[PDB]
Amino acid sequence: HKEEIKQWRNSFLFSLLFGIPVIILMIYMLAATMVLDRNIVPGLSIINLVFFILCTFVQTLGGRYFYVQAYKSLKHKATNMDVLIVLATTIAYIYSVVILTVAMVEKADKSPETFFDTPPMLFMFIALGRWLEHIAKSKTSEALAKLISLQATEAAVVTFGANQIILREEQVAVELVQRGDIVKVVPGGKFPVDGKVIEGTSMADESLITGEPMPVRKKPGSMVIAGSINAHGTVLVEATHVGSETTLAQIVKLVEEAQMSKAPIQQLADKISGYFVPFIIIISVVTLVTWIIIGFVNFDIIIKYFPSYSKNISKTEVIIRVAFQTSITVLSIACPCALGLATPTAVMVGTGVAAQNGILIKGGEPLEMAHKIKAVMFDKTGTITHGVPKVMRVLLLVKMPLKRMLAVVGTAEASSEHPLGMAVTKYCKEELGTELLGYCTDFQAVPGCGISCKVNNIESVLVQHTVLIGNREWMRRNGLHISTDVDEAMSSHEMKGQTAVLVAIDGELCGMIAIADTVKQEAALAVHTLKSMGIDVVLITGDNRKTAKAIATQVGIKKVFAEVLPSHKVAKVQALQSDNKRVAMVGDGVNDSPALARADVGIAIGTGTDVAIEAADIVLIRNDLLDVVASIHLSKRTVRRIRLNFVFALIYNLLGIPIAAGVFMPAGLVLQPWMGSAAMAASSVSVVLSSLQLKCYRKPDSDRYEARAQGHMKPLTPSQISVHIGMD
Ligand code: ALF
Ligand SMILES: [Mg+2]
Repeated sequence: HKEEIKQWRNSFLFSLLFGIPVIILMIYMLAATMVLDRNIVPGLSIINLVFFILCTFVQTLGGRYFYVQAYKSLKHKATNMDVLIVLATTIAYIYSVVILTVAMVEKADKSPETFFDTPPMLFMFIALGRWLEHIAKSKTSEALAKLISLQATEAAVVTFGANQIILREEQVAVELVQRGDIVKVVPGGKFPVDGKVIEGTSMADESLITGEPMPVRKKPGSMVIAGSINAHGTVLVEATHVGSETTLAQIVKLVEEAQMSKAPIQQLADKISGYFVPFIIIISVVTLVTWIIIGFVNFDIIIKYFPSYSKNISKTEVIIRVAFQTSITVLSIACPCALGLATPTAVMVGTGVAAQNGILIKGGEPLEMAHKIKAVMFDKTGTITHGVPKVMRVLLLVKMPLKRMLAVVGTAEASSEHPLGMAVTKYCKEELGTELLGYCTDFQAVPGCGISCKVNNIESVLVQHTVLIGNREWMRRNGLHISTDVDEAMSSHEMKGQTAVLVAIDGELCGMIAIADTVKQEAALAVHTLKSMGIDVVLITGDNRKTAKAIATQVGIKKVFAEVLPSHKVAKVQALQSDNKRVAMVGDGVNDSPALARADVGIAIGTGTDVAIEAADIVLIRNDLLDVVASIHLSKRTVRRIRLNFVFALIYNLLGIPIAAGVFMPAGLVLQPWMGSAAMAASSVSVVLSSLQLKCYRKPDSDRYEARAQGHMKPLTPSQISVHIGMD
């Protein structure tokens, strides 16, 4: 892609260098120049020779890549802008050279009129437009490198066995590791290869596949996923899949396949030129033939509207030459130069607006593509709901203040590393003055079982004796019975997908605390607005079906897909696309990266993983869900403006075609030399300024979206929503 930009820039610069003198010379000639009209030889004038040299240099240098691209397009059996420019400029230059040569041969008193100015202007403007287009198209795709970065570079190979014979611990590159070997994973170290845990117990973070941050208990006989983050101890892994067979390698393969699947999109300029080229050829040929017929039938019109009859040449020569001149004048006038600037400029401007609005759009494709979206897929964790777990409700199970118990639990749970424990501690701190945690505290934890602590610093809490935190099994083994009402409340909490834990003091049940992810404030409104616009909303997630169903009910999404693996997301996106719907994937995780790449438009939350940002084409820096709606609206406006730009690129030149062909000659209007330049000034500017107008866009207020949905919005019922587990 770099070569295209470099060569287009070189062509544009050469066209500038060898055409700016051409344009300035023609402007000076139009303004008034006797010396310029002076002839070295009767056929050729000084001005004509200068124009010939300059245009020859421009076409030889500026037009080289134009010629190559036109030939390549012809190989594809397609007529595009390059073919139009090459054909028209070559015809004009050949005709100018031929007329100059024949005038020199005939030693005519006055040099003929030449069209040497046309090729330089067309080349300059078209090269500028295509260069801007290629600047816009260029994008950086580092998702593959980010995925490779996840994989562990080195692994700890073990020798002999883990029971009673062990000799050495050595370090081997991950690639050299082979199946059947036993490796060691230290706490906080990456999992090198897929395998089974042997003689080790720990906790592994597996956000690569499932996407959630909740730690996963790993015990002997369990399976580990390469790239998962180990902690809580040292583990030994017996390899089962290595290298490409690893799940991370499969995700990389899916991402690269999705990236390669995307095909180039034909620009509207090429589509317009495809029709224009036959049209321009047809009108030129019609003008030539009709002018020849007019000259032959009467020949009085030719004399009246042209001075070439004064020449000593034969009348047939006069009519043929004037017909050719008029046809080629129509050909020159018809060609639009501003066409290349129609789509690119606006695109860039739109991108800038997005940058001002907190939406980072990479390339021009997302802006041209978002308005066609008919379905949007939302991830659950991070996208629809905050990833961090937060406390929802605390209940009291002799009658001591709730804030005191919360402070006591926070002191007991201060050293807890589990996300739920730290969430409980932060909630307690927020509720309390939280000037400082209790100095005196004794802590003991049995993993997956519960925590027992001794706190004798309740005086510190009051200024601002045993604590036990546990689940059902903790109470059952300790002998504490569970009441029917507390059991029902805990079961209701479990049904909603919110984890509940119980606090007891001095062997007596005291309270219960529930923790769950909180749906974003704008999630419900964004979903409702998307549904109102006619875009289907699908909630696809790898989290447990209960929590996914609860979140969908909260945010009012009818279709729920739970326990979805990364490949299943891509499969769903592919199916939706095959349904002729255009799918936008909103994800902020590694598992979502292949879906984002395959999805027509990938929107990545600003706080998402780096790979998710790289794979996605649109990034929400302001991490606001409603922006997804706004991103659509902007796209709409952009495309509309683009279409309008094309009108400004064509209308003026079209108005010239009737004049160039002599339609208005009886009225007394004939094409003038300045017109050919003037339209180009009128068209190109009329395009660029129009694109600049896109800067006036302002985001609609969220209050407007809520007002449009003030009464239409209504919460869903749990029974209505449907839940699907996996692709099968
Ligand atoms: F946050 Al997910 F699958 F639930 F990427
Ligand atoms: Mg996520």
